[PDB]
Amino acid sequence: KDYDELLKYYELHETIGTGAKVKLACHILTGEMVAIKIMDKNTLLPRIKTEIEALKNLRHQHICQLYHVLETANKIFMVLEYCPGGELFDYIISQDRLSEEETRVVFRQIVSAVAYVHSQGYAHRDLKPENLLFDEYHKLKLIDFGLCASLAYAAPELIQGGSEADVWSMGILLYVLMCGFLPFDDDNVMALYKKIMRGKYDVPKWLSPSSILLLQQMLQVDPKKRISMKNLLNHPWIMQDYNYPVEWQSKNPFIHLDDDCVTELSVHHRNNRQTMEDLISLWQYDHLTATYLLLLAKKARGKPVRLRL
Ligand SMILES: NCCCNC(=O)c1n[nH]c2c1CCc1n[nH]c(Nc3cccc(F)c3)c1-2
Repeated sequence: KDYDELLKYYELHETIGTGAKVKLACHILTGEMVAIKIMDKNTLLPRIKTEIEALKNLRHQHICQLYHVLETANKIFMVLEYCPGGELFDYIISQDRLSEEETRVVFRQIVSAVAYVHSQGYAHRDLKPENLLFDEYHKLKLIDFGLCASLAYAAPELIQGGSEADVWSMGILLYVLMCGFLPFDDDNVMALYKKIMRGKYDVPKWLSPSSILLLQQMLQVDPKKRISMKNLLNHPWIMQDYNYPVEWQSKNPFIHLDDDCVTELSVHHRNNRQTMEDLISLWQYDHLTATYLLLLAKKARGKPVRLRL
């Protein structure tokens, strides 16, 4: 009976992830695939409120989109953009490591998401390959804003008790993509803590001089000597082969609304377009937010803006 409300809107499928859990599901009104993050309230908690509040406020081409927050006596449900491509983590593992060229393709997407997160006044604080998914177009989507304002990924000053720390974590990520293993690792947490504080890591033979130089700028122990996010957007390495800076500004507006989506919702709601717009622009992350955003996603995927009434 904890699933009663949910089953009004979505048809559930197989659980894909466990231990929060994650279920694949279909949104009935649009027919769009989603992923539903299911969390127990008793067996847990403000970590969830943190995240939900973050995702309500963040909207971006490289952030896994929150469509819908449902809450029951026992459960909390988060209906999220469906990323069939799987984790960045598993993809590195299959390839062993990424080429510099492929690392750059991926890394630009990470910078874009993180630069935007910082622009909105947040720090992610838990950046790692497990927190990055590929959508059906092999585009990166950032997840899990629960620790936002993994020891392997933590900046020295964070460990010692905000946006500088993210730059450091992006550095570790950069290293992992190109190397296939951590720059700092150890069985023992305090030994790891010490390696991180010292800041010395193996520099593998296959890294280009330009890779090594970027790594060295991002992985500065002193946060004040560390490349800033602004300077990362147009770093020589980042610009290689692209010749334009990372486009970090969000498409996916809060203010501009899609006319076709407004129209189809208007006919469902049997109201006029101005009423429908005011209603959408409250962004309450109820079924309306879900349906609007899912109609928009239907449209981007080149499908007709159509509800199933
Ligand atoms: N720090 C640990 C993070 C916990 N993991 C997730 O929340 C999570 N893992 N995987 C997902 C999510 C939420 C959004 C999300 N959308 N699509 C997928 N996963 C997915 C994975 C494989 C096939 C597929 F169709 C979907 C997810």
